Amino acid sequence: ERAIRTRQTILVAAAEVFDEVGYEAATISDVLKRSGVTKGALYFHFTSKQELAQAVLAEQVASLPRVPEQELKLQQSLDEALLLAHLLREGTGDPIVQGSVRLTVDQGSPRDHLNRRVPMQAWTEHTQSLFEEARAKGEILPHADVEALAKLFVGAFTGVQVLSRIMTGRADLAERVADLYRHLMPSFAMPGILVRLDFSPERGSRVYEAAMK
Amino acid sequence: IRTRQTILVAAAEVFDEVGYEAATISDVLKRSGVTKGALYFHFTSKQELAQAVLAEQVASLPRVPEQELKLQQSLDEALLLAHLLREGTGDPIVQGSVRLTVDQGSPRDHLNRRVPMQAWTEHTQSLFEEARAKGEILPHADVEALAKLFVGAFTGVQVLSRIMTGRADLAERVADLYRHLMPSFAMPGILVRLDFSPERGSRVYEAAMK
Amino acid sequence: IRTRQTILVAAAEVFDEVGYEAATISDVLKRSGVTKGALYFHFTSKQELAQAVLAEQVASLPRVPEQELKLQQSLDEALLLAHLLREGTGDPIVQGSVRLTVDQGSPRDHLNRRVPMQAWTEHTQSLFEEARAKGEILPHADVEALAKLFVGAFTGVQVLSRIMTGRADLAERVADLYRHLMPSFAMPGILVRLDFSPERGSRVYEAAMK
Amino acid sequence: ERAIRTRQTILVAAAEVFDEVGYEAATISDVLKRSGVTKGALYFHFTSKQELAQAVLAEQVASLPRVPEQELKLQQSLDEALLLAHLLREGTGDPIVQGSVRLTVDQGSPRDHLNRRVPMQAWTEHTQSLFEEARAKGEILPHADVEALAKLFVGAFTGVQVLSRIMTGRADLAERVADLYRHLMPSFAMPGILVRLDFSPERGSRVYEAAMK
Amino acid sequence: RAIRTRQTILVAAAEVFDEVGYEAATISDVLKRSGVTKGALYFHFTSKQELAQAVLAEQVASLPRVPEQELKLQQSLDEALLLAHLLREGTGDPIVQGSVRLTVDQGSPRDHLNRRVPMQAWTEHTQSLFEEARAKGEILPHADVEALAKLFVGAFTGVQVLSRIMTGRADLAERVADLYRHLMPSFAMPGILVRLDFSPERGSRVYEAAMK
Amino acid sequence: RQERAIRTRQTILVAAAEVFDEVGYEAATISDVLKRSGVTKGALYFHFTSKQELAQAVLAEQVASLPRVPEQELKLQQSLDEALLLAHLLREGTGDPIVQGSVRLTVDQGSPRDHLNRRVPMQAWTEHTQSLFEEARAKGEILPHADVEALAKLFVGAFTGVQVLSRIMTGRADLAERVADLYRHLMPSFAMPGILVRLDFSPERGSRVYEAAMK
Amino acid sequence: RAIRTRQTILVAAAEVFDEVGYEAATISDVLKRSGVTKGALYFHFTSKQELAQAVLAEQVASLPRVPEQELKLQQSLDEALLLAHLLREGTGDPIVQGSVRLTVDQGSPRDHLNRRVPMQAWTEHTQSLFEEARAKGEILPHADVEALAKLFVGAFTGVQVLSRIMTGRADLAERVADLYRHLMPSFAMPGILVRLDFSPERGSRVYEAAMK
Amino acid sequence: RQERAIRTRQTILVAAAEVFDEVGYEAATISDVLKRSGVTKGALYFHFTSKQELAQAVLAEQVASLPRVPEQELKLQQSLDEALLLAHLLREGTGDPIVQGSVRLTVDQGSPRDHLNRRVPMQAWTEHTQSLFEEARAKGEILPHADVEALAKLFVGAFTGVQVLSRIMTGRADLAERVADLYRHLMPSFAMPGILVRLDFSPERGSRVYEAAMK
DNA sequence: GCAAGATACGTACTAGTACGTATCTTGC
DNA sequence: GCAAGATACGTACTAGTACGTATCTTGC
Repeated sequence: ERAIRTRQTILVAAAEVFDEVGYEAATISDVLKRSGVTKGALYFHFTSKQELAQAVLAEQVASLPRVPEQELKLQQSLDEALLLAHLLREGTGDPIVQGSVRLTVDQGSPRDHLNRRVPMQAWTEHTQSLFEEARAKGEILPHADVEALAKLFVGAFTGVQVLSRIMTGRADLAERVADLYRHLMPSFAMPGILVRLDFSPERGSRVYEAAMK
Repeated sequence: IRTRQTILVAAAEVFDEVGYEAATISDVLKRSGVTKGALYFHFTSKQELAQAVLAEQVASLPRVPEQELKLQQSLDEALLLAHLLREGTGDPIVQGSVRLTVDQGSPRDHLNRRVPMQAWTEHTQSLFEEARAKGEILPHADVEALAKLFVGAFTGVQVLSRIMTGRADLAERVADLYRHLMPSFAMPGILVRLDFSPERGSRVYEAAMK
Repeated sequence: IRTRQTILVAAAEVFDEVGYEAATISDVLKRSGVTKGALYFHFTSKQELAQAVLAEQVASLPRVPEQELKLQQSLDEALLLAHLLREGTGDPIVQGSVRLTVDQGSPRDHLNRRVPMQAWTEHTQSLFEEARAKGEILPHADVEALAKLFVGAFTGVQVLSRIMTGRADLAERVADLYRHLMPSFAMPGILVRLDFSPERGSRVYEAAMK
Repeated sequence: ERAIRTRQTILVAAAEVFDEVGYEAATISDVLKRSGVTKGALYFHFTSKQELAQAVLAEQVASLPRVPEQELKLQQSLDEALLLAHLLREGTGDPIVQGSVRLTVDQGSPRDHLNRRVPMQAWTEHTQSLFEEARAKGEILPHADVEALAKLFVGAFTGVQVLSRIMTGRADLAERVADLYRHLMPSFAMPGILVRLDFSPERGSRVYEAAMK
Repeated sequence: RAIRTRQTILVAAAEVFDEVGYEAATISDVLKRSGVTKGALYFHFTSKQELAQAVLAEQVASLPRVPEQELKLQQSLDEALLLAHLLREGTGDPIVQGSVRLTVDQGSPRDHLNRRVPMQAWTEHTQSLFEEARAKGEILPHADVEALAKLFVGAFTGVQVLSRIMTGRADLAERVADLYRHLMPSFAMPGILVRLDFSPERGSRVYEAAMK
Repeated sequence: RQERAIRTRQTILVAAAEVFDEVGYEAATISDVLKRSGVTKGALYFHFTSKQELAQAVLAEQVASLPRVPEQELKLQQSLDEALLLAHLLREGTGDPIVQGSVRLTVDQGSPRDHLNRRVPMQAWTEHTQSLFEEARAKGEILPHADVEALAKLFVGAFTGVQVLSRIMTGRADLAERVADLYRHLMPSFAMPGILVRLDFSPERGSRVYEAAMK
Repeated sequence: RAIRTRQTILVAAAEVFDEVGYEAATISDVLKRSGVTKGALYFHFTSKQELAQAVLAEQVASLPRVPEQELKLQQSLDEALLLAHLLREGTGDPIVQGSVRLTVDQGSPRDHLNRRVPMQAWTEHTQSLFEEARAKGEILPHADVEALAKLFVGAFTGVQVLSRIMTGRADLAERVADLYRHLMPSFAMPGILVRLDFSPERGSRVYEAAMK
Repeated sequence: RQERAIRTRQTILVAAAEVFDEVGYEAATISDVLKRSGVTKGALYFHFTSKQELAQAVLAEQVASLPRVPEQELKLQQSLDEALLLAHLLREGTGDPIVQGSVRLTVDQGSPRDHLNRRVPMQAWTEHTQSLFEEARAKGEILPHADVEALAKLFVGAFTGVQVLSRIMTGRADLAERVADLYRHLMPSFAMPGILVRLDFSPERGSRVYEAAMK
């Protein structure tokens, strides 16, 4: 068990380094200094900065805390989005998801062998799973393209987050994520599921409080 | 005036290829073919260059054919921009300018990524108010938050497009984004009038090249 | 590809200002802002530069809006070209290219002034045959001699315009030249259809800038 | 009288130099060597290369031999044009008119103080005089712009000549000058004066023969 | 684990060499690019020379092949046409691009790289294929497989050089297909020649199958 | 002052070539070229302004002042002779140092630092090879609609590689054999009937053409 | 005849100086430009210095004036606004442009040009005008014509310098009119101030009349 | 390694300025700057890459590190003090060698050879002068719709000339008198009532401001 | 407190230029 | 045959670079 704890001490250190200076500018020593583990300690778990970065990308979907199982399936999606918004904002929520976001958004190069496809594909299928469930519980309009909507939400979320970083340091992210869902859902969500959805910041906070405890 | 454009174009292409922090003046010099001396007249630092390319995407990006249906103009703008980003030598400025704005970097690099975004946002809002007054969108829609939503929404659709299929699907992805965002604020029987078609998309590309 | 255009433009402006024989590579370097090295990739001699700018006035000069009345197209071409020559930064290539062709120099400078003229002549002839087949000019008109007459006629009208009122009157002088040459070969009731007006002249200027 | 002959020996030498290398490239020594006169011989008549060039421009209208006084005034214009065409072609006709043409067509610079306006203004008024006479002898249509036609002919002649130099070394100039007049005259010349005009090369040669003798 | 870190370094080395060439490259460049530790590097490779020699020793060894073919000459043709795609784009295989630069660049005898070793292996690999095709009855009776193998290896490398110089490798596929189209009439059995597929559209299909 | 200008210019060119061939473009210095040429600094800088200019000028001398082959009966033999002659010229410890330097300058890569035009010697090579094939087409020794342009790109292309591989394997020792191989295998795909057996691929001939063209 | 050849040389000298400045200029440049003989040149001027000094000694002397005015301050204003046009275009007067460069450029005391001489004359010329306007009752009682003349000469030269640097003399006319608009309220009699015409359209009309 | 970098950089800048002021841009050499600065070649080239870069950097130091005037009661007096202070600074056998070099570099012309940006020091001069006038407008010491921008171009413009003429006539000896003249005559055209008599145009003050700002 | 690195300064070259002298060309 | 000039070569610098060592910074 002393191996699985020290690997996470490495991964968080790498992600922390990657968040602040990007994949390019970061060195293996940067990650080594932050983690405060030995050269050989590192070498057991990760062979290279690439292998490090790929792993922090790989644990982006599994990293996000899952909310208590909601009765309305679209509300789960709404709550998850506003949780992720609160997680990125205050920071102290999660350290991996920040650097893993920056690793995915950063353009980089084909010469660096990062696979930004993995955290983005797996994120889309997860969003598709919820929308596929919500359809089985009859929450979405009869002829909606569940696949195109997953891609759209996964896209739009990334960019609403990008803008919110630039303009306000993510201070308004809650309001903007809420805005995205408040405007996107009238197109595919059943009317009446629309009146039943809880957009308020007061509710979304009471999910951030509950996820920690 | 002549060399500054040649420099800025070359700067954008280098910034697109390696990103701000990896890039050097040296690389921009070599890619521009201007003399050492010709560059320093205009730009002393790499920081000065990047800032200049960012403030350039305002007036470098080609304007759209004016229309009475202001939402179709807004739809054209984003579809044109979807093709500009796809190209390579369609516009070298926008591609580098995007990568400069989207990429995070550091506060240590003093680049103001806010002002291209400030411009992008103010422009889409100005067009939506010109759609509001002409009775195209619901009477009391939050125009400021909508434009902020459109800028943000596009940015991510673009990023997601870039990673997944080297920007190739961006035309369709922006079409979906506009189709799905519109019913939340468009007035009745306006969505049906709007032209989302790919063969119109490549047709507005011709009228912009001046 | 990028620098070659920047070089050629700068070469044309220097050639316009001082003429071929007075000009040096040194002057073109300084006016272009490209490195010594960047120029030699493309051009070893001053002769090589001039020849390149001459062969450029073929494809650099912007094309005219296609019309069913082929003589109106021919009239537009020469009126557009009358405004291109008047400017300064409208097109720097044509102005230098003209001065290079018109000026006499020497046989010692190996410049082939024939091939821009060969191009200019063949182009106006090709348009006149497209007017002949569409029944716009008298059935058996000497098309080869007419185009040669039009190229020659323009060249002098231009020179005379340049000397007398710094090219300012060229629009009117080319209008007169077309008005007076037309009845000798135009079919009945075609001269009356043709639009010579100055406010059309400035209007075709917009559609050419691409 | 030994002064007026030696001044023309200078002027022809200058014009000859100016024809072959233009105003710019030519030196005062170039003119001095060709003329074979002394430094002081030159200085009496001309102070500078500019003063030289201006003088050769100034004697362009007076230089052209005037044809025997024709009955048809437009035929005089036609014959004069085809004479000038023959004069430039064979060369041996006149040495001044070649260099004086090149001095006028060459763009030069505002920094050189040549006045290319003089040979061109005086050439236009002369063409206007003929067209003004032809009107008094009723050879031109009732509402023709005599001033615009002088400018047009003076222009078009310069450029028909320019093209003919580039393409054929002026070999076809006769045919091209003829062509210009054959196409320009239907617009302003009276019909019937048009049938009375002699365009043939055989006639125009018999003016070149006669002008020498 | 150790083959993992070796590969990471080799790929980075191959990139730097393809970028700046042997002389201009530093070991310092290769370190920053691999993203391994100083210690990790100096265990597998001591000097710049050893790095270069290793990438060279992997040219044939790490070249992605094809689906096994009925015609071993079409196997040969598809491999070559694949290499033309594998050399052009920003994504190919860095090992190939790297060693191709290392082999073709002259340098000097002052540097101690063995350029003959990748060349020998690539010639032998080509020969082996032509030998395999002789027993399967594809090539004609009195053919010199050695001399033909040397021809192909040589011809390809220069077809590839001209292409880089003139079109930045753009026309490489058309140049290679051209090469194989004129050379094979000399040694292929007629009946193989008409059953051969040089087509550009087939070249895309072998490239799409190479996403594996 | 023409004659002596040509003489010193050639000393510089031969010296530059030798330097380029032994260290390449980037490693070479003007310093190196001065030492070997024997010329003064101002003498060289009168003729060539930069290392690039020097290097370009040797690539120019690959085209011009390349030993002329005799006017042959068959245009293809004239092409075969030209290829095997160059093979001899790249081989020997002198032959031409200019052809050796040029090939190295053409085949090496160099950084995006340099502005050396490698397209130019290759274009002239291809245009000359095309011209020989087009003359062979009118004589009817090649197929009447064979792609004369695509073949020239093929020959220039392949030869360049045949040479490079030969340099690596045998220091260009076996070059002429390899070039003969190249031609023996490529010609049948576009040569007319009868024409192929008439050609003389022998090292017995390739050397007679060599010593004749040396004079 | 001799004043003819002197002028020809001086104008050419003034051009070269305006183009390359004093130090860069050669006498060789001035010869080729004047188009006179070596002998003709060396009779009037021996050295580059003597050439430069002569153009400088002609700054006021060869400056085209105006039609005589009712208001001597509007005479002053029109002259200054004329100079702004006479300095901008490719055609002005080369003597002005030349000497203005010669005066404003620093050089060194190592060269022996007297920059004070054109400056003295231009200051005296300005003073004389203001003195002429005092007796005609245009300027106010307790005004220092000397100090004002020095101000104007100084102010103009720098207004002219800034204009060259920022707009390549494009805005010089607007800058000079601006200068005269703010300075004159200090010394002009009110009643002259409202009768004064700074207008750009009038500036064109004085320039059109200067075609003589 | 910041502190010592600033120290050597300033030695180079002061030395460059001195050189530029005495021979101008074109005549000056890197050689000259090395000799006077005392610095090694590699030391200078670490900080400045070309003569242009040097010359630009001294024009940059005209703006920054120009002696600050005290926060005055009247914004126009603060402008009057700034002008007369610079007049003292251009005058004295030291004062600042940087302001002297900068002025010469700005006012000279140079060939189309050089790529020195003279617009930049002038723009900063004009923008600072405009800022002072705009603050004077809010305080209501100037006319409420006076063209604050056109005045800044006027002051920078005229001062530059007042100085140039002063250099020629009296080696800048009478500069402060001339500058006082300039201000006494220009201010009434845009100053509010009362404001003008409150201003202190005296050389009695201009020197008190000088020694205070020197410390 | 110190290992990594960033930064600052130093040395030894090579590249580039300005201007000087020599030597051929050429048009009478 | 030779004066003007164009051209070729020479000398003495200054500019620019590559790579070396020293010295500070900084994040644990």
